[PDB]
Amino acid sequence: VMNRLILAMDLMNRDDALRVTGEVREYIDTVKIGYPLVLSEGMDIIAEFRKRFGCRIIADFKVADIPETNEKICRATFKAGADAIIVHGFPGADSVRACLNVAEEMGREVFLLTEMSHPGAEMFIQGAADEIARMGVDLGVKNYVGPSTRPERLSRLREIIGQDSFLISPGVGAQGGDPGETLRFADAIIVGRSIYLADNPAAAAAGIIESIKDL
Amino acid sequence: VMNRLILAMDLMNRDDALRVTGEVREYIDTVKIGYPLVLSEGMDIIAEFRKRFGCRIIADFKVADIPETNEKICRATFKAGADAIIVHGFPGADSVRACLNVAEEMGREVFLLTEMSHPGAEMFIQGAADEIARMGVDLGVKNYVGPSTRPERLSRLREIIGQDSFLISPGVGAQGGDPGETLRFADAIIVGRSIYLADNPAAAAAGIIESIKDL
Ligand SMILES: COC(=O)c1cc(=O)[nH]c(=O)n1[C@@H]1O[C@H](COP(=O)(O)O)[C@@H](O)[C@H]1O
Ligand SMILES: COC(=O)c1cc(=O)[nH]c(=O)n1[C@@H]1O[C@H](COP(=O)(O)O)[C@@H](O)[C@H]1O
Repeated sequence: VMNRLILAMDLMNRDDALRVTGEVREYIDTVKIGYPLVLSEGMDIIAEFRKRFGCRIIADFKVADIPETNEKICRATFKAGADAIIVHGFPGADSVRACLNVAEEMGREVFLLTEMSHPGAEMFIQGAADEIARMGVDLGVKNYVGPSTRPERLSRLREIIGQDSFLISPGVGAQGGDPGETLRFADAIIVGRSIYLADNPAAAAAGIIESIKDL
Repeated sequence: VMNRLILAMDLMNRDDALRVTGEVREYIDTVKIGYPLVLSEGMDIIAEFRKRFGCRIIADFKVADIPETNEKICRATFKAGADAIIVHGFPGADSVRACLNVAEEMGREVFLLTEMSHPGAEMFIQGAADEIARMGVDLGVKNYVGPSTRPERLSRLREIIGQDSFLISPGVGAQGGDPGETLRFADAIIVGRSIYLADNPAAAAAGIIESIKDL
Protein backbone atom coordinates (compact mmCIF):
# COMPACT_ATOMS: atom_id res chain seq x y z
CA VAL A 1 0.00 0.00 0.00
CA MET A 2 1.51 3.29 -1.09
CA ASN A 3 2.89 5.12 1.93
CA ARG A 4 1.14 2.52 4.17
CA LEU A 5 -1.94 4.83 4.04
CA ILE A 6 -5.43 3.76 2.92
CA LEU A 7 -8.10 6.48 2.48
CA ALA A 8 -11.47 5.68 4.04
CA MET A 9 -13.73 7.49 1.59
CA ASP A 10 -16.97 7.88 3.55
CA LEU A 11 -18.26 11.09 1.99
CA MET A 12 -21.76 10.47 0.69
CA ASN A 13 -21.68 12.74 -2.36
CA ARG A 14 -20.00 11.62 -5.59
CA ASP A 15 -18.69 15.10 -6.38
CA ASP A 16 -17.12 15.60 -2.95
CA ALA A 17 -15.77 11.97 -2.86
CA LEU A 18 -14.18 12.42 -6.29
CA ARG A 19 -12.67 15.80 -5.40
CA VAL A 20 -11.07 14.64 -2.18
CA THR A 21 -9.81 11.31 -3.60
CA GLY A 22 -8.25 13.17 -6.54
CA GLU A 23 -6.58 15.66 -4.24
CA VAL A 24 -4.89 12.97 -2.14
CA ARG A 25 -4.21 10.38 -4.91
CA GLU A 26 -0.50 11.22 -5.09
CA TYR A 27 -0.21 9.95 -1.47
CA ILE A 28 -2.13 6.57 -1.52
CA ASP A 29 -2.60 3.54 -3.79
CA THR A 30 -5.66 2.15 -2.08
CA VAL A 31 -9.15 3.51 -1.25
CA LYS A 32 -11.56 1.86 1.14
CA ILE A 33 -15.13 2.38 -0.12
CA GLY A 34 -18.02 1.51 2.22
CA TYR A 35 -21.74 1.65 2.41
CA PRO A 36 -22.04 5.46 3.13
CA LEU A 37 -20.81 6.10 -0.40
CA VAL A 38 -22.16 3.02 -2.18
CA LEU A 39 -25.68 3.31 -0.73
CA SER A 40 -25.79 6.99 -1.71
CA GLU A 41 -24.27 6.81 -5.20
CA GLY A 42 -24.51 3.15 -6.33
CA MET A 43 -22.13 0.26 -6.79
CA ASP A 44 -20.96 1.75 -10.11
CA ILE A 45 -18.88 4.14 -8.02
CA ILE A 46 -16.36 1.33 -7.38
CA ALA A 47 -15.41 0.85 -11.05
CA GLU A 48 -15.49 4.63 -11.56
CA PHE A 49 -12.89 5.14 -8.82
CA ARG A 50 -10.75 2.25 -10.02
CA LYS A 51 -10.70 3.71 -13.55
CA ARG A 52 -10.31 7.38 -12.62
CA PHE A 53 -7.66 6.93 -9.97
CA GLY A 54 -6.09 3.58 -10.91
CA CYS A 55 -6.28 2.65 -7.24
CA ARG A 56 -7.02 -0.62 -5.55
CA ILE A 57 -10.47 -0.66 -3.92
CA ILE A 58 -11.28 -2.41 -0.66
CA ALA A 59 -15.09 -2.74 -0.24
CA ASP A 60 -15.69 -2.24 3.45
CA PHE A 61 -18.98 -4.09 3.64
CA LYS A 62 -18.52 -5.81 7.01
CA VAL A 63 -20.15 -8.89 5.56
CA ALA A 64 -21.96 -10.47 8.47
CA ASP A 65 -24.70 -12.81 7.21
CA ILE A 66 -25.35 -16.53 6.85
CA PRO A 67 -23.12 -18.37 4.32
CA GLU A 68 -25.57 -18.36 1.41
CA THR A 69 -26.26 -14.64 1.62
CA ASN A 70 -22.56 -13.87 2.18
CA GLU A 71 -21.84 -15.67 -1.12
CA LYS A 72 -24.27 -13.39 -2.96
CA ILE A 73 -22.92 -10.20 -1.37
CA CYS A 74 -19.37 -11.11 -2.25
CA ARG A 75 -20.23 -12.05 -5.84
CA ALA A 76 -22.05 -8.74 -6.37
CA THR A 77 -19.16 -6.81 -4.82
CA PHE A 78 -16.43 -8.44 -6.95
CA LYS A 79 -18.64 -8.11 -10.05
CA ALA A 80 -18.63 -4.37 -9.34
CA GLY A 81 -14.82 -4.40 -9.51
CA ALA A 82 -13.70 -4.40 -5.90
CA ASP A 83 -10.22 -5.86 -5.28
CA ALA A 84 -11.01 -7.05 -1.78
CA ILE A 85 -13.87 -7.17 0.71
CA ILE A 86 -13.90 -6.82 4.51
CA VAL A 87 -15.76 -9.57 6.32
CA HIS A 88 -16.80 -9.88 9.98
CA GLY A 89 -15.47 -12.92 11.79
CA PHE A 90 -18.08 -12.83 14.61
CA PRO A 91 -20.68 -14.81 12.52
CA GLY A 92 -18.30 -17.83 12.53
CA ALA A 93 -16.32 -20.02 10.26
CA ASP A 94 -18.92 -21.09 7.73
CA SER A 95 -19.82 -17.45 7.06
CA VAL A 96 -16.15 -16.56 6.53
CA ARG A 97 -15.50 -19.66 4.37
CA ALA A 98 -18.38 -18.67 2.07
CA CYS A 99 -16.62 -15.34 1.37
CA LEU A 100 -13.25 -17.10 0.87
CA ASN A 101 -14.85 -19.45 -1.66
CA VAL A 102 -16.19 -16.60 -3.76
CA ALA A 103 -12.91 -14.71 -3.54
CA GLU A 104 -11.08 -17.89 -4.72
CA GLU A 105 -13.53 -18.21 -7.66
CA MET A 106 -13.13 -14.62 -8.72
CA GLY A 107 -9.43 -14.09 -7.99
CA ARG A 108 -10.06 -11.58 -5.17
CA GLU A 109 -9.11 -11.15 -1.49
CA VAL A 110 -10.94 -11.28 1.87
CA PHE A 111 -9.90 -9.15 4.85
CA LEU A 112 -11.12 -10.49 8.20
CA LEU A 113 -12.29 -7.92 10.74
CA THR A 114 -11.21 -9.30 14.14
CA GLU A 115 -11.78 -6.59 16.82
CA MET A 116 -13.35 -3.22 16.14
CA SER A 117 -12.01 0.21 17.11
CA HIS A 118 -14.98 1.90 18.85
CA PRO A 119 -15.81 1.75 22.54
CA GLY A 120 -18.69 -0.69 22.19
CA ALA A 121 -16.27 -3.30 20.74
CA GLU A 122 -15.33 -3.97 24.34
CA MET A 123 -18.75 -5.42 25.13
CA PHE A 124 -18.79 -8.60 23.00
CA ILE A 125 -16.22 -8.48 20.16
CA GLN A 126 -13.05 -8.02 22.20
CA GLY A 127 -13.62 -11.15 24.27
CA ALA A 128 -14.01 -13.22 21.09
CA ALA A 129 -11.36 -11.44 19.02
CA ASP A 130 -8.33 -13.66 19.70
CA GLU A 131 -10.44 -16.71 18.82
CA ILE A 132 -11.81 -14.99 15.70
CA ALA A 133 -8.21 -14.30 14.65
CA ARG A 134 -7.14 -17.92 15.29
CA MET A 135 -10.19 -19.03 13.21
CA GLY A 136 -8.92 -16.84 10.42
CA VAL A 137 -5.50 -18.44 10.60
CA ASP A 138 -7.07 -21.90 10.49
CA LEU A 139 -9.21 -20.96 7.43
CA GLY A 140 -6.17 -19.64 5.59
CA VAL A 141 -7.06 -15.93 5.81
CA LYS A 142 -4.03 -13.75 5.04
CA ASN A 143 -5.49 -10.23 5.46
CA TYR A 144 -6.86 -8.81 8.71
CA VAL A 145 -8.28 -5.62 10.22
CA GLY A 146 -7.74 -4.63 13.83
CA PRO A 147 -8.02 -1.48 15.96
CA SER A 148 -5.65 1.54 16.01
CA THR A 149 -7.38 2.65 19.23
CA ARG A 150 -5.99 -0.36 21.14
CA PRO A 151 -2.39 -0.96 20.13
CA GLU A 152 -1.97 -3.67 22.83
CA ARG A 153 -4.82 -5.55 21.10
CA LEU A 154 -3.27 -4.88 17.73
CA SER A 155 0.01 -6.40 19.06
CA ARG A 156 -1.83 -9.51 20.30
CA LEU A 157 -3.60 -9.79 16.89
CA ARG A 158 -0.27 -9.55 15.10
CA GLU A 159 1.12 -12.22 17.43
CA ILE A 160 -1.68 -14.61 16.43
CA ILE A 161 -1.61 -13.98 12.67
CA GLY A 162 2.17 -13.89 12.29
CA GLN A 163 4.51 -11.61 10.38
CA ASP A 164 3.54 -12.74 6.89
CA SER A 165 -0.16 -11.84 7.21
CA PHE A 166 -1.21 -8.36 6.08
CA LEU A 167 -2.87 -6.23 8.79
CA ILE A 168 -4.58 -2.90 8.25
CA SER A 169 -5.92 -0.70 11.01
CA PRO A 170 -8.68 1.97 11.30
CA GLY A 171 -9.24 4.40 14.15
CA VAL A 172 -6.32 6.74 13.37
CA GLY A 173 -6.96 10.46 13.90
CA ALA A 174 -10.60 11.10 14.62
CA GLN A 175 -11.07 8.09 16.88
CA GLY A 176 -7.85 8.80 18.77
CA GLY A 177 -5.33 6.40 17.24
CA ASP A 178 -1.78 7.39 16.35
CA PRO A 179 -0.15 6.62 12.93
CA GLY A 180 3.30 5.72 14.20
CA GLU A 181 2.22 3.59 17.12
CA THR A 182 -0.31 1.75 14.99
CA LEU A 183 2.35 1.02 12.33
CA ARG A 184 4.46 -0.74 14.95
CA PHE A 185 2.03 -3.62 14.42
CA ALA A 186 -0.09 -2.98 11.31
CA ASP A 187 1.25 -2.84 7.78
CA ALA A 188 -1.04 0.05 6.81
CA ILE A 189 -3.35 2.51 8.49
CA ILE A 190 -6.84 3.47 7.40
CA VAL A 191 -7.65 7.20 7.71
CA GLY A 192 -11.03 8.77 6.96
CA ARG A 193 -12.21 12.03 8.59
CA SER A 194 -8.72 13.37 9.50
CA ILE A 195 -8.22 13.59 5.75
CA TYR A 196 -11.64 13.98 4.14
CA LEU A 197 -13.04 16.58 6.57
CA ALA A 198 -9.78 18.58 6.62
CA ASP A 199 -9.71 22.08 5.17
CA ASN A 200 -6.85 20.81 2.95
CA PRO A 201 -6.98 16.98 2.53
CA ALA A 202 -3.76 16.82 0.57
CA ALA A 203 -1.97 18.66 3.37
CA ALA A 204 -3.58 16.36 5.95
CA ALA A 205 -2.46 13.26 3.98
CA ALA A 206 1.03 14.71 3.45
CA GLY A 207 1.39 15.41 7.15
CA ILE A 208 0.49 11.86 8.01
CA ILE A 209 2.91 10.49 5.37
CA GLU A 210 5.74 12.70 6.69
CA SER A 211 5.19 11.25 10.14
CA ILE A 212 5.13 7.65 8.60
CA LYS A 213 8.41 8.18 6.67
CA ASP A 214 10.07 9.22 9.91
CA LEU A 215 9.20 5.74 11.24
CA VAL B 1 -47.56 -8.40 9.37
CA MET B 2 -50.08 -9.90 6.98
CA ASN B 3 -50.40 -13.62 7.64
CA ARG B 4 -47.34 -13.36 9.95
CA LEU B 5 -45.19 -14.00 6.81
CA ILE B 6 -42.38 -11.72 5.60
CA LEU B 7 -40.83 -12.45 2.16
CA ALA B 8 -37.03 -12.41 2.09
CA MET B 9 -36.49 -11.14 -1.45
CA ASP B 10 -32.90 -12.16 -2.19
CA LEU B 11 -33.14 -12.63 -5.94
CA MET B 12 -30.49 -10.50 -7.59
CA ASN B 13 -32.36 -9.57 -10.77
CA ARG B 14 -34.97 -6.78 -10.75
CA ASP B 15 -37.23 -8.58 -13.23
CA ASP B 16 -37.25 -11.85 -11.29
CA ALA B 17 -37.59 -10.02 -7.89
CA LEU B 18 -40.55 -8.01 -9.21
CA ARG B 19 -42.24 -11.08 -10.72
CA VAL B 20 -42.01 -13.18 -7.59
CA THR B 21 -42.99 -10.36 -5.20
CA GLY B 22 -46.02 -9.58 -7.38
CA GLU B 23 -47.05 -13.22 -7.45
CA VAL B 24 -47.05 -13.56 -3.66
CA ARG B 25 -48.25 -10.03 -2.74
CA GLU B 26 -51.77 -11.21 -1.87
CA TYR B 27 -50.20 -13.27 0.98
CA ILE B 28 -47.79 -10.76 2.71
CA ASP B 29 -47.68 -7.09 3.72
CA THR B 30 -43.97 -6.88 4.31
CA VAL B 31 -40.85 -7.57 2.18
CA LYS B 32 -37.35 -7.86 3.57
CA ILE B 33 -34.87 -6.43 1.03
CA GLY B 34 -31.14 -7.06 1.59
CA TYR B 35 -27.83 -6.46 -0.01
CA PRO B 36 -28.09 -9.26 -2.70
CA LEU B 37 -30.83 -7.22 -4.37
CA VAL B 38 -29.73 -3.70 -3.46
CA LEU B 39 -26.09 -4.20 -4.49
CA SER B 40 -27.22 -5.67 -7.81
CA GLU B 41 -30.00 -3.23 -8.72
CA GLY B 42 -29.48 -0.09 -6.57
CA MET B 43 -31.12 1.49 -3.56
CA ASP B 44 -33.89 2.87 -5.81
CA ILE B 45 -35.35 -0.63 -5.73
CA ILE B 46 -36.66 0.03 -2.21
CA ALA B 47 -38.96 2.91 -3.21
CA GLU B 48 -39.93 1.02 -6.37
CA PHE B 49 -41.16 -1.95 -4.33
CA ARG B 50 -42.91 0.25 -1.78
CA LYS B 51 -44.79 2.05 -4.59
CA ARG B 52 -45.54 -0.97 -6.77
CA PHE B 53 -46.63 -3.30 -4.02
CA GLY B 54 -47.68 -0.90 -1.24
CA CYS B 55 -45.74 -3.10 1.16
CA ARG B 56 -43.64 -2.25 4.16
CA ILE B 57 -39.91 -2.71 3.51
CA ILE B 58 -37.42 -3.96 6.08
CA ALA B 59 -33.83 -3.24 4.90
CA ASP B 60 -31.84 -6.23 6.05
CA PHE B 61 -28.47 -4.53 6.15
CA LYS B 62 -27.05 -6.16 9.28
CA VAL B 63 -25.56 -2.83 10.24
CA ALA B 64 -22.38 -3.69 12.09
CA ASP B 65 -20.01 -0.70 12.09
CA ILE B 66 -18.77 1.97 14.48
CA PRO B 67 -21.41 4.53 15.61
CA GLU B 68 -20.50 7.28 13.16
CA THR B 69 -20.62 5.01 10.12
CA ASN B 70 -23.79 3.31 11.38
CA GLU B 71 -25.44 6.76 11.47
CA LYS B 72 -24.60 7.32 7.80
CA ILE B 73 -25.80 3.87 6.71
CA CYS B 74 -29.09 4.32 8.50
CA ARG B 75 -29.67 7.82 7.10
CA ALA B 76 -29.03 6.61 3.55
CA THR B 77 -31.32 3.62 4.06
CA PHE B 78 -34.27 5.64 5.43
CA LYS B 79 -33.73 8.29 2.75
CA ALA B 80 -34.26 5.48 0.23
CA GLY B 81 -37.66 4.79 1.80
CA ALA B 82 -37.10 1.79 4.03
CA ASP B 83 -39.57 1.43 6.93
CA ALA B 84 -37.11 -0.35 9.19
CA ILE B 85 -33.52 -1.54 9.27
CA ILE B 86 -31.95 -4.65 10.82
CA VAL B 87 -28.94 -3.96 13.00
CA HIS B 88 -26.39 -6.33 14.57
CA GLY B 89 -26.12 -6.17 18.33
CA PHE B 90 -22.64 -7.80 18.51
CA PRO B 91 -20.82 -4.43 17.90
CA GLY B 92 -22.24 -3.14 21.23
CA ALA B 93 -24.46 -0.50 22.65
CA ASP B 94 -23.03 2.65 21.14
CA SER B 95 -23.33 1.15 17.64
CA VAL B 96 -26.97 0.21 18.29
CA ARG B 97 -27.78 3.59 19.89
CA ALA B 98 -26.45 5.39 16.78
CA CYS B 99 -29.03 3.52 14.65
CA LEU B 100 -31.81 4.22 17.20
CA ASN B 101 -30.97 7.93 17.08
CA VAL B 102 -31.32 8.10 13.31
CA ALA B 103 -34.52 6.06 13.38
CA GLU B 104 -35.93 8.49 16.02
CA GLU B 105 -34.96 11.47 13.80
CA MET B 106 -36.56 10.01 10.71
CA GLY B 107 -39.60 8.32 12.24
CA ARG B 108 -38.41 4.78 11.42
CA GLU B 109 -37.76 1.50 13.28
CA VAL B 110 -34.69 -0.58 14.22
CA PHE B 111 -34.79 -4.38 14.48
CA LEU B 112 -32.00 -5.86 16.61
CA LEU B 113 -30.45 -9.10 15.37
CA THR B 114 -29.64 -11.10 18.53
CA GLU B 115 -28.60 -14.66 17.51
CA MET B 116 -28.25 -15.84 13.93
CA SER B 117 -29.77 -18.96 12.35
CA HIS B 118 -26.79 -20.66 10.63
CA PRO B 119 -24.45 -23.21 12.18
CA GLY B 120 -21.54 -20.82 12.64
CA ALA B 121 -23.71 -18.66 14.97
CA GLU B 122 -22.84 -21.22 17.63
CA MET B 123 -19.18 -20.19 17.65
CA PHE B 124 -19.36 -16.62 19.04
CA ILE B 125 -22.86 -15.10 18.67
CA GLN B 126 -24.86 -17.63 20.66
CA GLY B 127 -22.79 -17.19 23.80
CA ALA B 128 -23.36 -13.41 23.69
CA ALA B 129 -26.96 -13.49 22.45
CA ASP B 130 -28.83 -13.33 25.77
CA GLU B 131 -26.69 -10.34 26.78
CA ILE B 132 -27.20 -8.70 23.37
CA ALA B 133 -30.95 -9.11 23.88
CA ARG B 134 -30.82 -7.64 27.40
CA MET B 135 -28.79 -4.70 25.94
CA GLY B 136 -31.58 -4.19 23.46
CA VAL B 137 -34.15 -4.10 26.23
CA ASP B 138 -32.06 -1.57 28.15
CA LEU B 139 -31.69 0.66 25.04
CA GLY B 140 -35.44 0.59 24.44
CA VAL B 141 -35.38 -1.62 21.33
CA LYS B 142 -38.84 -3.03 20.60
CA ASN B 143 -38.17 -5.16 17.48
CA TYR B 144 -35.88 -8.20 17.38
CA VAL B 145 -34.70 -10.98 15.07
CA GLY B 146 -33.84 -14.46 16.29
CA PRO B 147 -33.39 -17.94 14.79
CA SER B 148 -36.10 -20.33 13.53
CA THR B 149 -33.45 -23.08 13.49
CA ARG B 150 -33.20 -23.02 17.31
CA PRO B 151 -36.66 -22.67 18.82
CA GLU B 152 -35.27 -23.19 22.38
CA ARG B 153 -33.10 -20.09 21.76
CA LEU B 154 -36.04 -18.27 20.28
CA SER B 155 -38.02 -19.09 23.48
CA ARG B 156 -35.19 -17.73 25.67
CA LEU B 157 -35.04 -14.57 23.48
CA ARG B 158 -38.77 -14.09 23.85
CA GLU B 159 -38.40 -14.55 27.62
CA ILE B 160 -35.85 -11.73 27.76
CA ILE B 161 -37.66 -9.25 25.50
CA GLY B 162 -41.16 -9.85 26.86
CA GLN B 163 -44.53 -10.28 25.18
CA ASP B 164 -44.92 -6.72 23.95
CA SER B 165 -41.74 -6.70 21.83
CA PHE B 166 -42.07 -7.71 18.19
CA LEU B 167 -39.92 -10.71 17.15
CA ILE B 168 -39.38 -11.94 13.62
CA SER B 169 -37.52 -15.09 12.70
CA PRO B 170 -35.56 -16.32 9.62
CA GLY B 171 -34.38 -19.85 8.91
CA VAL B 172 -37.79 -21.31 7.99
CA GLY B 173 -37.82 -23.84 5.14
CA ALA B 174 -34.46 -23.97 3.43
CA GLN B 175 -32.42 -23.77 6.63
CA GLY B 176 -34.59 -26.35 8.38
CA GLY B 177 -36.93 -24.28 10.55
CA ASP B 178 -40.64 -24.99 10.88
CA PRO B 179 -43.36 -22.27 10.51
CA GLY B 180 -45.65 -23.44 13.28
CA GLU B 181 -42.98 -24.15 15.86
CA THR B 182 -41.27 -20.85 15.15
CA LEU B 183 -44.58 -18.97 15.56
CA ARG B 184 -44.92 -20.36 19.08
CA PHE B 185 -42.38 -17.67 19.98
CA ALA B 186 -42.00 -15.22 17.08
CA ASP B 187 -44.71 -12.90 15.84
CA ALA B 188 -43.75 -13.41 12.19
CA ILE B 189 -41.55 -15.68 10.14
CA ILE B 190 -39.17 -14.66 7.38
CA VAL B 191 -39.14 -16.98 4.33
CA GLY B 192 -36.85 -16.62 1.33
CA ARG B 193 -35.84 -19.58 -0.88
CA SER B 194 -38.80 -21.85 0.03
CA ILE B 195 -40.88 -19.23 -1.74
CA TYR B 196 -38.66 -17.49 -4.28
CA LEU B 197 -36.97 -20.61 -5.69
CA ALA B 198 -40.24 -22.59 -5.80
CA ASP B 199 -41.70 -23.61 -9.14
CA ASN B 200 -44.88 -21.78 -8.03
CA PRO B 201 -44.10 -19.10 -5.36
CA ALA B 202 -47.72 -18.22 -4.81
CA ALA B 203 -48.51 -21.87 -4.09
CA ALA B 204 -45.48 -22.09 -1.78
CA ALA B 205 -46.63 -18.95 0.12
CA ALA B 206 -50.23 -20.19 0.24
CA GLY B 207 -49.12 -23.52 1.66
CA ILE B 208 -47.17 -21.83 4.40
CA ILE B 209 -50.13 -19.51 5.20
CA GLU B 210 -52.53 -22.49 5.36
CA SER B 211 -50.25 -24.12 7.91
CA ILE B 212 -50.07 -20.75 9.88
CA LYS B 213 -53.88 -20.31 9.95
CA ASP B 214 -54.19 -23.78 11.43
CA LEU B 215 -52.09 -22.50 14.36
C1 LIG C 1 -13.14 -3.18 8.31
O1 LIG C 1 -14.02 -2.10 8.61
C2 LIG C 1 -13.51 -0.80 8.99
O2 LIG C 1 -12.85 -0.14 8.21
C3 LIG C 1 -13.80 -0.31 10.34
C4 LIG C 1 -13.67 -1.23 11.37
C5 LIG C 1 -13.42 -0.68 12.64
O3 LIG C 1 -13.22 -1.41 13.67
N1 LIG C 1 -13.35 0.65 12.80
C6 LIG C 1 -13.50 1.49 11.75
O4 LIG C 1 -13.40 2.71 11.97
N2 LIG C 1 -13.76 1.06 10.54
C7 LIG C 1 -14.01 1.93 9.38
O5 LIG C 1 -12.81 2.66 9.09
C8 LIG C 1 -13.09 4.06 8.82
C9 LIG C 1 -12.54 4.88 9.95
O6 LIG C 1 -12.70 6.24 9.49
P1 LIG C 1 -12.23 7.49 10.40
O7 LIG C 1 -10.77 7.71 10.20
O8 LIG C 1 -12.55 7.19 11.83
O9 LIG C 1 -13.08 8.63 9.84
C10 LIG C 1 -14.59 4.09 8.67
O10 LIG C 1 -14.97 3.80 7.32
C11 LIG C 1 -15.10 2.99 9.60
O11 LIG C 1 -16.35 2.51 9.14
C1 LIG D 1 -31.80 -9.93 10.20
O1 LIG D 1 -31.13 -10.62 9.15
C2 LIG D 1 -31.70 -11.81 8.56
O2 LIG D 1 -32.76 -11.76 7.96
C3 LIG D 1 -30.98 -13.08 8.72
C4 LIG D 1 -30.44 -13.34 9.97
C5 LIG D 1 -30.25 -14.69 10.27
O3 LIG D 1 -29.82 -15.08 11.41
N1 LIG D 1 -30.53 -15.64 9.37
C6 LIG D 1 -31.03 -15.31 8.15
O4 LIG D 1 -31.29 -16.24 7.36
N2 LIG D 1 -31.22 -14.07 7.78
C7 LIG D 1 -31.69 -13.66 6.45
O5 LIG D 1 -33.03 -14.14 6.26
C8 LIG D 1 -33.21 -14.73 4.95
C9 LIG D 1 -33.38 -16.21 5.10
O6 LIG D 1 -33.75 -16.64 3.77
P1 LIG D 1 -34.04 -18.20 3.45
O7 LIG D 1 -35.46 -18.51 3.82
O8 LIG D 1 -33.08 -19.04 4.24
O9 LIG D 1 -33.78 -18.27 1.95
C10 LIG D 1 -31.97 -14.30 4.21
O10 LIG D 1 -32.15 -13.01 3.61
C11 LIG D 1 -30.88 -14.23 5.28
O11 LIG D 1 -29.87 -13.31 4.89
